[PDB]
Amino acid sequence: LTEDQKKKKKEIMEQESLWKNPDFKGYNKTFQELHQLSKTFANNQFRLALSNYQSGVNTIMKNRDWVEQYRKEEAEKKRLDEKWYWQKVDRKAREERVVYREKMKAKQDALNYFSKAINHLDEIKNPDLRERPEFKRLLSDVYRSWIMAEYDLQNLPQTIPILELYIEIDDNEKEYPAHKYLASAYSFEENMIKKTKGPDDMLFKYRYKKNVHLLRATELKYGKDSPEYKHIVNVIN
Amino acid sequence: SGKSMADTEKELDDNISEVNKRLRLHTVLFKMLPHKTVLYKGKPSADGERCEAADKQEAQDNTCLHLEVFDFAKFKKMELFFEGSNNADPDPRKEQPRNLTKIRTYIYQNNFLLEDKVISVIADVAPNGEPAHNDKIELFYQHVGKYILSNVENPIRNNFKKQFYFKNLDYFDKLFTKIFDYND
Repeated sequence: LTEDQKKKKKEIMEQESLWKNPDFKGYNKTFQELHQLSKTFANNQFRLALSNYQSGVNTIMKNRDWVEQYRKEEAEKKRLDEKWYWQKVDRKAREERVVYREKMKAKQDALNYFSKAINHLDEIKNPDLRERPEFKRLLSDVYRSWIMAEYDLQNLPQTIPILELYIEIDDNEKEYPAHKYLASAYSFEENMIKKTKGPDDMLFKYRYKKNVHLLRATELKYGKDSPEYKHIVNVIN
Repeated sequence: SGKSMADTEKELDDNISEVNKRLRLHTVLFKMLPHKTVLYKGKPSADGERCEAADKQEAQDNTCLHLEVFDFAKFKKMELFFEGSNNADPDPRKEQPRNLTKIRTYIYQNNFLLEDKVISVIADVAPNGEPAHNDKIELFYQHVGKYILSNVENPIRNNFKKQFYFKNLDYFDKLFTKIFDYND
């Protein structure tokens, strides 16, 4: 591979890791770095924004532990009134509904914390402070976790304004997952217009934006004038 | 503080460099549109800051690309001036990049404000040199007076490349790319 192809391969893997579903090793790495950045930044509103962001991610981590424990406790129950196939499926559907409703509440609490993290960053008014790598790192982490929290629950239309705000920050526009999620969420919205028989202007708006971010994600991962880039361009043209 | 300002300037210098490295590739269009985009082939002319469209658009001796962007009036213009002649081979799929001698851009509509003034013209006289080429970027200011980007305080200098120049370099690289892909 060339120096650009090797660099690109390395970067796509780092970006896929960046958007990895949360776990304990990523949590530890993320917050230890954010606290070191907070000490460098020495800004009380950034400190508060981080305290809230961490509380939001903690809500998510608490839920992941709850879901495993809940499913475990249910698995260990004896079901005496489960003689029929429809009884087994019904009980399964009831389990999934309880899990989804609890995940929905955890998402709502996590987004209230993320909203507070943003409201504190909003209080940093000095343009020299809003341009801080520390400011941009935290703001990117808040939006990324916010996008993922909604994405997991299939709340794709809600991810669009946050993905858009995300890609405007510190070259995030060059991230392949960011364009993949935008393209998928736009695709969902296009399908909503087709299913609900909505207006043509919105059909084409959503289709257009899907194709822009589909092609851009392709360009970023495979490169300009790659068999894959040429293919997507030829489908669009 | 000033540390972050320094890092921001460096990232912006590199972003304008990476796109200028892509813009130098549009030589592939000399031997060769998306809606509201008009491309002309030509040569550097007059005082060396402007591009004169060819009578023969397909001519092998064109060393400048002039691209006009319209929307709903003319909104933007870019002139890519290249160092060196084109390859003799008539097939654009075989053509190689040429370092840019200059990039000249104009903003007519959707004007950006830098400290409340419009920089309507940007003249980059070393687009493929060291990324840190602020002294090679002339700024023509309207409230058009000539300023040098390297003499701009810094946020200001950062806002110039973040809000005006990088974005125009990227917009035009994308338009030149669309034209190339559509005819390639």
